[PDB]
Amino acid sequence: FLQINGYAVSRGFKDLELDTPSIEKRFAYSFLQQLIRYVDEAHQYILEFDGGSRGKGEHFPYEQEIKFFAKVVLPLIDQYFKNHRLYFLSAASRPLCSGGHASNKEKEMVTSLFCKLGVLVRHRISLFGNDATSIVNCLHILGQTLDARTVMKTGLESVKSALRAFLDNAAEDLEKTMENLKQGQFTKGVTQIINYTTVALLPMLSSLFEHIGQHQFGEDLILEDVQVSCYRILTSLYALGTSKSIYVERQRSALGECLAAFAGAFPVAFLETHLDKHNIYSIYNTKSSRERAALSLPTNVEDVCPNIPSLEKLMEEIVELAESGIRYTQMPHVMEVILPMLCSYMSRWWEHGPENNPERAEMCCTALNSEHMNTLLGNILKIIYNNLGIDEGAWMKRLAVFSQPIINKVKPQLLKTHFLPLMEKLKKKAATVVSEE
Amino acid sequence: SQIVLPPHLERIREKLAENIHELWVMNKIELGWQYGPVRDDNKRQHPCLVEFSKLPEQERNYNLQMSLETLKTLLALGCHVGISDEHAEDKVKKMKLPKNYQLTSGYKPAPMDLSFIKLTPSQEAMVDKLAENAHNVWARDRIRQGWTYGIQQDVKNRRNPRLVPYTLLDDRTKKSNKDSLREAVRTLLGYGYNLEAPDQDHAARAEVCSGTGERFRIFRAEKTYAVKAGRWYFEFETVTAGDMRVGWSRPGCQPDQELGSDERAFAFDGFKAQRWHQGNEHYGRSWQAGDVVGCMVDMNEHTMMFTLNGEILLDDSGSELAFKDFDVGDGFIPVCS
Ligand SMILES: Nc1ncnc2c1ncn2[C@@H]1O[C@H](COP(=O)(O)OP(=O)(O)OP(=O)(O)O)[C@@H](O)[C@H]1O
Repeated sequence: FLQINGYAVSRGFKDLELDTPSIEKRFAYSFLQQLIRYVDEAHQYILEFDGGSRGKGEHFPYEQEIKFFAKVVLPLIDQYFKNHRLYFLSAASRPLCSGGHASNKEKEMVTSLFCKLGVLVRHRISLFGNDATSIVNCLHILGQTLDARTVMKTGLESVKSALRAFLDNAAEDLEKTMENLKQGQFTKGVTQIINYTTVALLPMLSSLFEHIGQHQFGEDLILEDVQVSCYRILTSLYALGTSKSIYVERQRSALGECLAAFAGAFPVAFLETHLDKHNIYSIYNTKSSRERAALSLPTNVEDVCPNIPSLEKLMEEIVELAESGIRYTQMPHVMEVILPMLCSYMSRWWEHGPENNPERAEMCCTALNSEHMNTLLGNILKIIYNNLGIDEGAWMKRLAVFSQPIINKVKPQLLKTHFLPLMEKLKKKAATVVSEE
Repeated sequence: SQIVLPPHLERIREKLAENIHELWVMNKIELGWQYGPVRDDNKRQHPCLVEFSKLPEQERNYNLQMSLETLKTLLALGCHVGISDEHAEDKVKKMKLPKNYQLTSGYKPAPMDLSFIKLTPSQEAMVDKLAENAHNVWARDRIRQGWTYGIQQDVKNRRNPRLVPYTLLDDRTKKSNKDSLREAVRTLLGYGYNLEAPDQDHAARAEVCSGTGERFRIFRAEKTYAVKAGRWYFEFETVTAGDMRVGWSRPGCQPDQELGSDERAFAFDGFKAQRWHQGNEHYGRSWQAGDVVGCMVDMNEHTMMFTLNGEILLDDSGSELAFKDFDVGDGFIPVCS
């Protein structure tokens, strides 16, 4: 009857104003702020636990707080970020183009949460009540969700300092692990440090470097003094990989995968020092002599790291071991560690290799050759089918995964005329319980 | 007119008025026209190079409301005029001026060192919007004085080629607006009144511009050419990547209905990498321009398969078949949407 009489009904209250553009009111904003504030509160709680652990009152006055944190906050972070990776990962590069691009402030807060969780997990495994696995899973997933370019271009200086200090602390801790392993073959504090390394520190670095290399955000994530932090990490990882001990052996795999990830992610060709002069991404080229002297640098690209030898020297070593036919039991460390990092470096630097860019010659970072990758693949396959009769290991599958990208870059036809003889030579030893692709 | 003028915008509008007069005299002296009572190109004279007081007041006012509309358009589009540094406002320095750049009169054309400030991609976007708006202003004026588009130039018929959208506009006029706005915005940035344009919004425009109700056109073979049994192959070549569906259809397919929405037809959508029959689910890979899609059906086994550039398309599952089972019915015919 209102319609018939013509009286037109409207809403009770016209909207006064729409505060839609502001991001602070958004659910993701509020949830991230909530998570950060609870993580920080747990941080000063663990500080009080540091002050009281030697003291009489070991029991938490904030027992409910710590148990709530461990049971709820960490798994909630895990599930939320696992479900919504794409929202944070989207950086105006159009992943999931339908919608859901995260605010830059929210990305800054994600990175700050990652830094805070790293600081919390640093040397506190014994402090955590068996929630160490949950915390390292949170670090893993959050490092996967981290977006580097957006924060680096537009981000708070405190966020810069937090990420840089987290990586610096990780580098210092792993350097101290290497030095105390070197000075003492035995295993206290050093035991808890090596437990921290092998349990949490190697996984977080491996995952972060894998993601950063995969998304190619390392270029701006590691430029200045974080580049030399990465230098220290690389030196320590290579020295541990070459290191000569039973504990380092039982941790072949963690150090090996971390070194492969670092080779994939790192933006300076450490294996080819002499050819980095033209590369602008070299910290020596960016710094110049004054900044090199201001920091702690030998000023020599070739002498930055003594333990890593020349790439050609490594290739000659690989080919001579392949010719000699060495065993896995005799000589495990190189075969577990060096080949994965070599393949990752292979794959990362084929882009700068002159094959993709014959133009702009002699500015190629590394003179990578198709015969070079094909020779490396031949050596790897030679070694694996030789060690096949030597009771082998899971490093069969590990090295197959590590060298699959190299096979992908290698031409089909150029791979052939060696592949089929190699494939059949594998076949008349393929008669084992494990099959290699 | 909806935008109000704040007192701070007024006081910086004064400085922008000296900016615009300095720009007048600097542009004229650089381009070579001398100073004169009347604006004559043949005489090489410009009251613009002359002081603005001697400049005709109609041109003075026109360029004043020019500046006013420019500022209000910046505010409406989303920038927020704000003072950054009191010291920057207080300090005013003249650029070093050669004798040739020196103007005939005594009003030295130097707001500040414009080269000091740096540039933003958002600043490029909003400067481009300003240039497009200024070209629209000129075109709208010419419309209300009756000027129309013409391939040649004739004042008698009032036809001008420049009366076109800014997208097709000539590089000369585009560069004129571009460098004028470079000078203006760089001067404003030197003042410290940064223009904070709003962030870009994520949206899919969907490119739905087709006239009238039809959104897609379905092409099919004749019903009499239906295949009851056998193994059949035909190729669909996509010239441009986009919303296409290719597959096999029953003779009862409705042209108005979209392919694969109902039981009428089985289709493959490369735009979303989804196979279509009574709904959609992820299958295969998205094609590109110039790709060829081969449609293969086995009525004897009731199995139908697709290819993209000679490679068998795969489900999210390992099953190679696009559609596992279907009744033969009354045969299928080739179809595309
Ligand atoms: N000294 C100048 N000489 C020529 N154009 C100038 C000068 N100063 C400013 N302009 C501007 O440059 C533009 C170029 O003029 P254009 O021939 O495109 O159009 P118009 O002369 O305004 O109109 P019409 O369509 O009748 O030619 C105009 O918008 C004009 O106002």
